[PDB]
Amino acid sequence: SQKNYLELIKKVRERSNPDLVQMTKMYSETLSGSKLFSIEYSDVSIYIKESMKGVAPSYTMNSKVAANKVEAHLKKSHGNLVDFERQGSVMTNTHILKENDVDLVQITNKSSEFDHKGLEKALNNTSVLKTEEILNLKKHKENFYQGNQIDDLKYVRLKSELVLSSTYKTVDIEKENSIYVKVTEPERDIDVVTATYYKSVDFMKTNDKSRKGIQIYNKKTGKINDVDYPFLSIERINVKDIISNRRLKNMIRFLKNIKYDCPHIENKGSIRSFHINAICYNIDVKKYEDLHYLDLVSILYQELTNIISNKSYRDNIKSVDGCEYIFEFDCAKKLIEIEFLSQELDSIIADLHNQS
Repeated sequence: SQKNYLELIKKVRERSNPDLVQMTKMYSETLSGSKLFSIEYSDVSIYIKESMKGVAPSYTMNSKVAANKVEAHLKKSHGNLVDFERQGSVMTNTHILKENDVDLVQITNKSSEFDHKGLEKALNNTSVLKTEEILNLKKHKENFYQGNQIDDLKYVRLKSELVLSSTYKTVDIEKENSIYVKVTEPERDIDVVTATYYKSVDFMKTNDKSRKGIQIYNKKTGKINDVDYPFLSIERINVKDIISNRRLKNMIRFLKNIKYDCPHIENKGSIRSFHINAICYNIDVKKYEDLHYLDLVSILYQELTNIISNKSYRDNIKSVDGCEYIFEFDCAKKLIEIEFLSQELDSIIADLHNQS
């Protein structure tokens, strides 16, 4: 191919590790070897490695420390009304830009939204339920607001604007769905999201904390957004990375880097981080958990090729949180981006073959 891997390495470095701090080597680097291909310090291999390893740890740590400092102020102000959590790709370390940050989420915890009809339906259909699920559902029904949910969200949003503006020099309070805080030690910009919980039937069956949803408050409309399950994506990616022998996240970061550097794909196009996560998460771990990192490029190429060629297969791939089919809408536009990504992987594989 005509790819310039020296230029690509410089680009990944500027985004990920400009000071060239020591990064932990992937274990297959020192313990394994490629079945398909000195190749490991070829330029193409170095590009693959640095694209897989992601952002230097100080940036990620600084983001989380900055968000912890913000949390302490909001908790002193009105911690009695909210729980604090985090969301974003930084929470799975699958971001690829050193400037990406965790978001801080504050969730009103006095009242919750929930699936009323679904709870009733589930409790009235006990023949399919495990006994522990019946008991969990029954307790949610038995324990089921004196105040005003929306008024509490508006209150927490405005109270947070006041506390943060009195604490930090630079705070953007004009965005609909978050407050943007410039923390100065460490110097990071943190978005503060205000939400309430949403309890799905699957949450109420299990009490798995990661299955709890949020509905984010929009300050401009005065309404709550549709439910999101950020903690479920985080938990499932982190768990499957462990099951995959610590390879899944390397595949996610690699594909995100390839997309970012591909001139044929818009940065904010039809395939986003959510879709890359879902495509990688859907790969059967047995196909790749023992492969050397270079052989993962071929696994990814095969998966994208199968998505392009096999309609029933692509039509049944779900998001990590299980709530959407990722090719149900805008399928043909998404496939253009998948096709350009597969062409980049084909070139990379060809260039590895030529180095060997």
